[PDB]
Amino acid sequence: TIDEGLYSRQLYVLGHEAMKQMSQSNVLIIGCKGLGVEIAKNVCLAGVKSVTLYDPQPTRIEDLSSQYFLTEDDIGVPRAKVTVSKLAELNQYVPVSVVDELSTEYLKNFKCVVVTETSLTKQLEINDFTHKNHIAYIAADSRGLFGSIFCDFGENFICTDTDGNEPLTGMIASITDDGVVTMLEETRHGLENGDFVKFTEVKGMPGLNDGTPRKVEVKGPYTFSIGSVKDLGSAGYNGVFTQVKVPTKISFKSLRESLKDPEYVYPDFGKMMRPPQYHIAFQALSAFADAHEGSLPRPRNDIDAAEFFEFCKKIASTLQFDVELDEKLIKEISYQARGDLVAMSAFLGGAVAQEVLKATTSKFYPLKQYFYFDSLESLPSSVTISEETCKPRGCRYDGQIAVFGSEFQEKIASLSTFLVGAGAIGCEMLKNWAMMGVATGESGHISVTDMDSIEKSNLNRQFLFRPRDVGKLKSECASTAVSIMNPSLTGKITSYQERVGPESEGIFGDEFFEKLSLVTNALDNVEARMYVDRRCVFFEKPLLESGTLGTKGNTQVVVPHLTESYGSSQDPPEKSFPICTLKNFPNRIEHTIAWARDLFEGLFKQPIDNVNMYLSSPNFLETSLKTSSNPREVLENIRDYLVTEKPLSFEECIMWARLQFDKFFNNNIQQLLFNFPKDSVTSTGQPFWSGPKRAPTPLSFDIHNREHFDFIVAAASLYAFNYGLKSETDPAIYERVLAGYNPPPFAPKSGIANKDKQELKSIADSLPPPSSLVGFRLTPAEFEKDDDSNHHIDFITAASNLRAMNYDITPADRFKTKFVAGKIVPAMCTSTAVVSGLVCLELVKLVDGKKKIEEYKNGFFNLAIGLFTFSDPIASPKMKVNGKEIDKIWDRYNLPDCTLQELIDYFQKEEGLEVTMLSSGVSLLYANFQPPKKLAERLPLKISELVEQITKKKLEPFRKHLVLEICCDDANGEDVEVPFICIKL
Amino acid sequence: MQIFVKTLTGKTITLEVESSDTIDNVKSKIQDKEGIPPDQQRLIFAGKQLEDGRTLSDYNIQKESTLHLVLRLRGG
Amino acid sequence: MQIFVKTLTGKTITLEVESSDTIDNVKSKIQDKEGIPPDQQRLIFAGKQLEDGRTLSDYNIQKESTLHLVLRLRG
Amino acid sequence: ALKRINRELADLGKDPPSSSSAGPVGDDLFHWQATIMGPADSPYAGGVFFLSIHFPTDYPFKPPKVNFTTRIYHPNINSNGSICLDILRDQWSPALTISKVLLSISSLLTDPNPDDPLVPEIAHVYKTDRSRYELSAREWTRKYAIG
Ligand SMILES: Nc1ncnc2c1ncn2[C@@H]1O[C@H](COP(=O)(O)OP(=O)(O)OP(=O)(O)O)[C@@H](O)[C@H]1O
Ligand SMILES: [Mg+2]
Ligand SMILES: [Mg+2]
Repeated sequence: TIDEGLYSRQLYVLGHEAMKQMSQSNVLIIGCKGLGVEIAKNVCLAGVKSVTLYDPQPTRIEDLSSQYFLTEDDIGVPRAKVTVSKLAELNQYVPVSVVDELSTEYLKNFKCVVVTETSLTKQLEINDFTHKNHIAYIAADSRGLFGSIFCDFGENFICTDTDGNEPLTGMIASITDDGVVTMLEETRHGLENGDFVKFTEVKGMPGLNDGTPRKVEVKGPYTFSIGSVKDLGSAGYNGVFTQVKVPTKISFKSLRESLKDPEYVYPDFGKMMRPPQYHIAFQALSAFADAHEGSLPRPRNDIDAAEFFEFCKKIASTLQFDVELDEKLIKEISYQARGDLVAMSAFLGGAVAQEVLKATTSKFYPLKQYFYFDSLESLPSSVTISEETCKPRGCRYDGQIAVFGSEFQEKIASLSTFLVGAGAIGCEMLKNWAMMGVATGESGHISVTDMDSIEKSNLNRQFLFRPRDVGKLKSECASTAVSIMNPSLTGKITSYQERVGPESEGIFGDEFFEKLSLVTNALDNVEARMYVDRRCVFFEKPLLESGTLGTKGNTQVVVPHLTESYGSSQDPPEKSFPICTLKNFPNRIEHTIAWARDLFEGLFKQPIDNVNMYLSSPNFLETSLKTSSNPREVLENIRDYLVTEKPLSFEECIMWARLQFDKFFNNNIQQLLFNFPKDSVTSTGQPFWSGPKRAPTPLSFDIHNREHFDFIVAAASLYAFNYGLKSETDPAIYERVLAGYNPPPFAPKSGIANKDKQELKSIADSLPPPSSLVGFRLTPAEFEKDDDSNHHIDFITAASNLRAMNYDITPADRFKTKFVAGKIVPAMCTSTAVVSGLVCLELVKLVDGKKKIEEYKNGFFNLAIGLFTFSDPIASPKMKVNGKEIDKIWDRYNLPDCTLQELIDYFQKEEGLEVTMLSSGVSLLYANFQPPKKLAERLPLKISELVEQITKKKLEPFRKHLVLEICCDDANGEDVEVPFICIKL
Repeated sequence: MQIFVKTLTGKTITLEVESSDTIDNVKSKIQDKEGIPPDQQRLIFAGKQLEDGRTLSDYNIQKESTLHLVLRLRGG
Repeated sequence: MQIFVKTLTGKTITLEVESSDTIDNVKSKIQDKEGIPPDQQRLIFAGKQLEDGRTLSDYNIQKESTLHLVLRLRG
Repeated sequence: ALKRINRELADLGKDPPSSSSAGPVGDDLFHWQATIMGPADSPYAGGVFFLSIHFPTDYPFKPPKVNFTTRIYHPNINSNGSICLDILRDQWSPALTISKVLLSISSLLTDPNPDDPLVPEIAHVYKTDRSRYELSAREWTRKYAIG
């Protein structure tokens, strides 16, 4: 009973069973500051049964540094009371409550307990009870640029899925008598040692088809072993194998035991000596707070730092830690004790929310057990950070001034950023910018662009939008919401509904870009990313890229004149199937789904467009005849969609659907078997239907079968929609109409000058004149997966399952069909939060203008297995041109709008290079091998005139530059690369 | 010398190399064991992304070292 | 010496070869006997796929060894 | 992209292939029109076939998109001009050039592969009644590829 209209993207990450079990779990959250509220938001969006908050502390001003559900009118009110009302709106299925008193026994009501901003003694008191009652306990902490997470799910945690990957499946060629299984040609099983697999449809070894899992010994990328199968047979041919994933038993240790000898999880292998330091530092922080009436060390205070270091040494001696304490790092932790950054809060909130989902669903591998993280490279160095500048000023940014200072706050407030896209990452980025006070100064400004509209399925991870906001524009809603969150941003956000691309350069031109400070991409396709990257490279602006997929995420930074661009690296391309496999010989459900999609498009989209275009253009016939690869099929489509097979009622639609069923599932298979009989052999004597080719069988229509009826209903409904007739749904009419059907005879054909033209003319004159049909138009069927009342996914599923029945392939349900046909990208809220946190941690580095490449970090992570990694960006390549050092990416030539001959002479004279090719856009302006007459014609013209002539289109009024790519040779004839040319118009 | 490469999807790969081997040889071995073209492979060790043209000794990679094979994601 | 090669269809082909013979020569013999192009031949012995440029001895193939021949389906 | 295309075009210009002629249409570097002469020892002998080659932005990394324009009676070519080729697919990587593709298409013209066909009826004719296939191919080339 899961609402698939809301959790559509999340179910592809977790699953039906996982969410079913998750929806019966209770979560308690202690602490409602930025980290606590972030965790609560992620949990509420995830869909647990309920959430309870406990935080009786009165609100203070500095708490607004990272709490986006608190306003300056709520000072002096308990945080839980003022946060629950706003949290209850995120998800209608997740009630949110507040408890004003916490007793130990009460903890028995909850499946998971999350603890933040609580002293260590209370944490020990809670854990001593939660450990022995089998209650998941998660404790999180965020101090300035440092963070810690601790997980304890009990001594007998059972993990059903470990890596979160789909089970591997494959087709076997042969199984020897010693269990040596071999895959088909150029196919990798991908298994590891110790895995379990089960076989099916194996010929010659029926014993392996029972279903008993067996061990796997990977002997190579294409072959593996399972052991001895002597008794079950001698050799096995063909068959399929599927991986079996077995549960794992994980044992956690209580907090009291874990303090003595922790087990760390390292987010960065470049600094493996720090977590031992942080373990002492955080305990020293807790002890210091307990020894000063719950007061953290004052920012950048030397006396407090010395006392904190004394506490650290005392703890190190007490715990018998054989580590040498690094005074600088520990005192850095002491200085930033009162810091409260929204970026760290978002990062840790995403991580902890994922851990909570793991605890409730018993899925994925959790952290075991300590996770200490820092981003100390983000501390500004171009401003004065001292005790006098980091003191609080009684404003809402105190939690950030305590780390960065007032001068860096002024630097942040003067940013002029540009955010592309307003998806989930866009919403998180806007929230972080609002909290950080970005562009709240006199010279600040924010611009956001996105052309999409809010849909129901977007509410699962885009928290700035509400069900009342469905149908509106994403940019407007996000801008309004963030203006509500931070009133200082009112009138400093501009929202556009324009798509960023080659057709929108009139708005995002030179004037727009020359005033920016950085560009942040929040897109979901590679083309737009590359376009924005090229624009940023041309204008020399920092760029921040980020991407998510299910539980995986990555973030990258592009810095002018320092690092390489986004487009200097490759990514794996999308896989497409060969046309021959899809057309006649499928062997996977994906092939049938693709074929069903093509059938849908060809039945309900293309003929309608042809008919409409014929009725619109007065002379469409000539264009169709002289342009279409198959004009006669176009004429046939027009004829049989206008006159011959035009329906007049719904019964005719049902009969048409039956006829199409016969055409596509009974006759084509008979023709194929006539061409390639089941007993046929290839040229080498081997049977034709062996291996990846499966012998099909015709389908005889049977009304009692569910799939046949589903296909008939879907096809009839879509045809009626095309012709705009009323469509019935009661099966009685379908049974009555289809009962009295007499199939025409069919016999496969064996095959065997000016007649074709005669037939074309006969068809042409049979068509009624367009004059006789004025105002009559047919509605094409535009594919739309997200709507469940249009019979699109139903038709695709029915056709795919019928074709699978033709070729003996296991059919897929509607869920998987929707996933495959719609090309849905799995998405999650936790991954979005983590990537936004990382990007905002890089943003402060960009603002400070760090000039060294060892200070920036590109991040990759996978939350399913708890993997984090960071790596420095790749420096832009250099080269030598005319005895000078030239950056390959960020350098360009600035030339006036001079003649082509003058350009060639300039290059020959200054650089000593001979120009051989000069192109602009996708046109070849000048080439060395062109005939002399053409060059003489094109030589004395200016560059702008040459471009206008070649492209046969005038330059736009707003064009202020031209980007030309030039290939030139040196004096010796050796090709030398040169940077592009920026002609100034 | 034996090294381990961990994929972003959780898979682990064992490679037999020598200190003098270049990054291109390692990428070729990874392609052989996985089919990933060398131009699309992103190897990270100790916070440094390995670049073509250099040797393992340049990155101080020793026996039982751990590398991470990562990739970029198009969603978001 | 003599070796046996078994196909996916149960056919067994006997070949007279020497331990020093290259894999390419064996594939040429298979092409002569069956007409299968060498590029499409994939020979497997003891769980290892034979590769061009090597010899049978490199794979420890000895008297009356049994190999498996699987061919690829060109697209 | 543009530099790679220009390099390939210059290379083609240096040495005339004598069996193929590919060049940009109009001035669009990413759209080419190529000509292939039918192999002498084939049913398609004495024929000129025009192909349209749309280039990919990621070239040479991504593969090109070749389509036949002249009607041809071949088992691996359908009525839309699609080509069932391997070096136009996974087998292809950024190591070969358009000249290789044109030679490969000429070879595929030289000897069809009916074991994995794209037009089942033509493959059936080719396997069963070779002479009828030869006659049909010659007639189709005569009436479509000449003139
Ligand atoms: N070229 C582009 N220019 C501007 N905005 C773009 C461009 N391409 C995509 N976007 C926007 O980027 C956002 C991508 O975010 P996301 O993919 O999470 O949302 P969605 O596509 O609406 O959702 P879903 O993929 O779940 O159906 C969307 O707002 C999309 O409109
Ligand atoms: Mg959308
Ligand atoms: Mg999207």
